[PDB]
Amino acid sequence: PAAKSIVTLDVKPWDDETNLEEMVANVKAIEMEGLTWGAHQFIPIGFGIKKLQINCVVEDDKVSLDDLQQSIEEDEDHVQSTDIAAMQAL
Amino acid sequence: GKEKSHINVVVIGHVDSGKSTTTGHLIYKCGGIDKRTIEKFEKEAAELGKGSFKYAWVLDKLKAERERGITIDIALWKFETPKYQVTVIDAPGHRDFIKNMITGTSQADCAILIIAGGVGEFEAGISKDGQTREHALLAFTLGVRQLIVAVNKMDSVKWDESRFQEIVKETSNFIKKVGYNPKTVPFVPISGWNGDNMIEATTNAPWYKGWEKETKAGVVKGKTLLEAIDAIEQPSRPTDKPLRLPLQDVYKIGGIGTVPVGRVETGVIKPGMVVTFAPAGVTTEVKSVEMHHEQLEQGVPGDNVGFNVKNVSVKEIRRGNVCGDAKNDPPKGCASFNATVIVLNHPGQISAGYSPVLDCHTAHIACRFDELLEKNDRRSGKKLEDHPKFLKSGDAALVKFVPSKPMCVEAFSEYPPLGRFAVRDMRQTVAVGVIKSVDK
Ligand SMILES: Nc1nc2c(ncn2[C@@H]2O[C@H](COP(=O)(O)OP(=O)(O)O)[C@@H](O)[C@H]2O)c(=O)[nH]1
Repeated sequence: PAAKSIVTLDVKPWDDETNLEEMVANVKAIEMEGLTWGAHQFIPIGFGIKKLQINCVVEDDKVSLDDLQQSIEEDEDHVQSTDIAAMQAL
Repeated sequence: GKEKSHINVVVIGHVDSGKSTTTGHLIYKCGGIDKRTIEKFEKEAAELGKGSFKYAWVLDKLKAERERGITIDIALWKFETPKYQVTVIDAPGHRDFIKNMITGTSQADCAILIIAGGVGEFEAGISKDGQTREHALLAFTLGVRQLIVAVNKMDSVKWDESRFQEIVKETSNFIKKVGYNPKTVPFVPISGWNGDNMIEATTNAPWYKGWEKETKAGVVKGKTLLEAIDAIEQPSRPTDKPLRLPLQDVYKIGGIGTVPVGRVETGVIKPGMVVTFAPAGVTTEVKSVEMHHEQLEQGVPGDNVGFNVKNVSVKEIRRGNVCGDAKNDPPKGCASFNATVIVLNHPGQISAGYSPVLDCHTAHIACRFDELLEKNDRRSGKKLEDHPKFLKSGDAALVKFVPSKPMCVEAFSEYPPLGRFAVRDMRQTVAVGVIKSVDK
C-alpha cells in the first residue's frame, strides 16, 4: 500500500451570491490519479457568507496539494482562494 | 466534566514507528471523531468471535473507511485529558505538509516522537536523512520546546529492560543533536497496539518504574503516555499582546460593505476599535465581528472571524495584508528584514541574489536574499563567519531580505505567527526562517 494523507480544504467564494452547489461540483469534477474526494459541507463564516469545506484523500507521491489548490482556484467565477483547513496521515 | 485549556500537539516518527496507531488510539479512547463509523465496526466485530475486539481492529477498519471517502468529520482531530483539550496532528508524510507546519494554523506546544523498539526498525527511523529528523528539526527551529518520546512496539522486544535503556540513550543522543535536552524529555515505553502505558499502566514490565522529567519547578513523573500529555506545561497566550490579524479573504456584501476575514494570531478584535491595514495604511472603525454563526463581542487569539468596516474599498486591502490596532503598535510595511535561515536537504546551493517565494502567514511574496550576513552554529547561535559566500543543506545563517512587493512581517520574538516563514522552490520547501529584525 502507498502512503496517503487525508486533507480538508477551505474553498472561499466571492460573495453571498456565489452559487455554492456550482463551486463544489467544479471542484469534484477535478480528476487526479491518487486523489479521492470525500464528504463536504457549506459552513457559515459570517455575514451570510458560506465557505466550502471538503475532504479528500491523496497519495503523497502522486498528488500535489499545491497544484490542486491552483487547479481549484482556476474557477475565477466562483472561487476566491483556497486554504488547508487541516491534514493528517493515514 | 471540567473546563480545559487548549494545546496543540504534533506526532512525528518513521513510517512504521506505529504513530498512526498510537495517535488513533488516543483520539479513539479520549475523543469523539467519526464515532459513527466507530460504532459501526464495534458492533460488526461480533463476527470475529463472541464479541470481544481489540481497539486497533476498529481503528484499522476506520482507516479503510476513510480511504473510501465516506466518513463525515474532517481532518481537525481533538481529544481530552484530565486537564487539556488537545488538537493533535499525526504528522503527514506528504511533502506539502512542511509549509503547512510553518505557515499553518496553530503551532504545536509539544511534539511527541514515536519510536519503534524493533532492532532494524529503530536504526532506520533515526537516519540523518529521514523525514522524522526533519520534522524534529523544524519543530525545534520553530520554537517547540517541549517533547515526549514514546518507544513503541515494546511487545516485539518482549519488554526487555536492557533494550529499552539502549533505545533511550541512542534516542537521547539523536534529539540532543537536534537541540533538545534529554533531561527534560519523558521516555515512555508503550504499545500502541496492546495499549500498554497508553491510558493505563502496563503489567508486562515489572522493572518499569515510570518516566520522569526535570522542569523549572522540579521533577515530574508518570507511567502512561496520557499522563505525559497531561504534564505538558501551560503555554503563554498572547491575549494581552497588540492585535495582529493577517487577512485571508476580503468580501463586499450589499447593505453591509467591505468584510475581510482572517485569524487573530495575537491580541483581541472588538467592535468600536480603530484598526489599520498594513502595508497599505488604511484606517477604519470595526463596525462588528462575526465568527461562524454569531456575533461576537470580541475575537480572541485563534479565532477566524469576519469583520465589517466602512470607507474602505475592497480594492485597497487584500489577502496577505495585516490588520491591527491603529493605537497600539500598529502594523506596518518594511523596506527589509533580517532572519535566521535553516537550509534543509535539497539539490542546490544558495547565494546572494537568490529570490524565491516566501510564505509568511497569509503572505505569498518573492523576497531577495540581498545579503548573507553571517553563518552561525545552529544550536548556540554563535557566529562562525562573516559574509559567507553561500549556504548549503544543514547550514544556519543570518540573511537580510528585501520583499519585491509591499509586505508586512514581525520579529519572531514579538509576534511568532508572523516571524516564521517558508522558502518555496524546487517544488518543495528548501528553507525555513525566523525573523530577527525588521526595518519598519
Ligand atoms: N508489535 C507491535 N506492532 C505494532 C504496535 N503498534 C503498531 N504496530 C504495527 O506496526 C505497523 C506500523 O504502524 P502504523 O501506525 O501504520 O505506523 P505509521 O505509519 O508510522 O503511523 C502496523 O502494521 C501496526 O499494526 C505495537 O505496539 N506493537
